[PDB]
Amino acid sequence: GFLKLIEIENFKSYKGRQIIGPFQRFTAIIGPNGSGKSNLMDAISFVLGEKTSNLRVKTLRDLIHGAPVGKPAANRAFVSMVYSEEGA
DNA sequence: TTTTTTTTTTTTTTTTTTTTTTTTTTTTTTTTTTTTTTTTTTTTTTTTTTT
Ligand SMILES: Nc1ncnc2c1ncn2[C@@H]1O[C@H](COP(=O)(O)OP(=O)(O)NP(=O)(O)O)[C@@H](O)[C@H]1O
Repeated sequence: GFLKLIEIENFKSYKGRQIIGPFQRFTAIIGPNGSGKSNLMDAISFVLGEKTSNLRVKTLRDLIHGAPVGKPAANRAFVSMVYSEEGA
């Protein structure tokens, strides 16, 4: 199979629920500086698992959107992909 | 004009100092080990809350 698309919620400067579009065979993630694009990869490394120290943030509580600034939004987060393999 | 006297420059000798080079010794930062402590994370029971 391959990596179809993912799903974000409140994790690291992505407020609300929005669906990352379907991925073609070979895509790219462009954007100007400081826009916050590395954090999608951070999300990918968090669904598939990576020790927290490698996630360039201490304590795992400033993960929620807006916490490193000083004001959280909720007490949840939800990141999720949808793997699509042969067999329908 | 020639002879006699003075002074400056050039060059060699020497002596003291400086530099160099190696060698041997020493003592120091560097590198590795072990420990071990902290802190973050985890769990599980307790507590709180909801139907
Ligand atoms: N949970 C959060 N909520 C809101 N903002 C955040 C959060 N975490 C980090 N940020 C900020 O949002 C930005 C995201 O940083 P980061 O994801 O590293 O961006 P980037 O993708 O590396 N930028 P760039 O390479 O220049 O395109 C930075 O300014 C962070 O300080």
